[PDB]
Amino acid sequence: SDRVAQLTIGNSTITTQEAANIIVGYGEWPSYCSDSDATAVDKPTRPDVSVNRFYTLDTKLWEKSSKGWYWKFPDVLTETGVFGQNAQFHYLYRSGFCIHVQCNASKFHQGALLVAVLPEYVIGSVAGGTGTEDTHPPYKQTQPGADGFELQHPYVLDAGIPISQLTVCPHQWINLRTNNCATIIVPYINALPFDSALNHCNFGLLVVPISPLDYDQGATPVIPITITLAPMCSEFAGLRQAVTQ
Amino acid sequence: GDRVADVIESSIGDSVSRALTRALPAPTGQDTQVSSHRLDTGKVPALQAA
Repeated sequence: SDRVAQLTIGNSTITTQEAANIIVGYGEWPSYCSDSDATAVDKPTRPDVSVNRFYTLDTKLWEKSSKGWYWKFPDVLTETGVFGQNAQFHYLYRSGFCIHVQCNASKFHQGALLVAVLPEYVIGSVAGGTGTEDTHPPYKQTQPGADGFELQHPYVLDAGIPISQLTVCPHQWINLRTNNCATIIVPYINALPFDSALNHCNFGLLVVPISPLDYDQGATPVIPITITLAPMCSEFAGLRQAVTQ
Repeated sequence: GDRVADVIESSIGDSVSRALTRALPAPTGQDTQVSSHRLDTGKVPALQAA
């Protein structure tokens, strides 16, 4: 079939019964770095099963007036489990990801979500309203952490770029009439074979409700949204002591 | 005419320069080979003599 799926990796498993296939980012699977492309000389580590597993980060509430949220990678995991420990202890980093978004409702609820992956998603500021002020986004806005951050101008995605063209990026829709989950597989996206896991963020994940949630009075009003994700083919290098940030 | 042994066997006149070193082509930087751990006595490449 196609509507039913089960994803198993490491010591975790995700089952679903309202799937909509699986999107592979740019038609490419995650992979390790080859010997002709690597530039550092020390032997990298590949912890395998202890880091390649599904992590559930947090839950958000979908309301009739919600605007949207974004998460930054791998900032969400820089402080979770063995993956977070390895990312703190090492200088270099390289991995892909497997994202699963959970959101379920009844057959009498309606609404649509756009789930997209935008690499190098630099967040711009409002520049003081008039535009004569040279401002930069603060820490809680550029690197919100594992708790996410809410969009202020979802029509421009806080960067002056229209949301109507966000579908050129790897994406899936969560339409409550049809499905209740989304899966996007992202390979490693960078111009360098290895990069820092703490200073640099590779991509950002966007969840914006295009069609407002609506239901009749009496039905369940609490509709949560959940994010689950698993690193794939992780490598680390340049071992030293741990650094907090 | 050379008749004495110390003139016959003499090394005077060697005009060629003995070269201990030779030039080798090197269009790119040198590659790195795979290495593993080593736990043994008598063979130490870390210690030198400047």
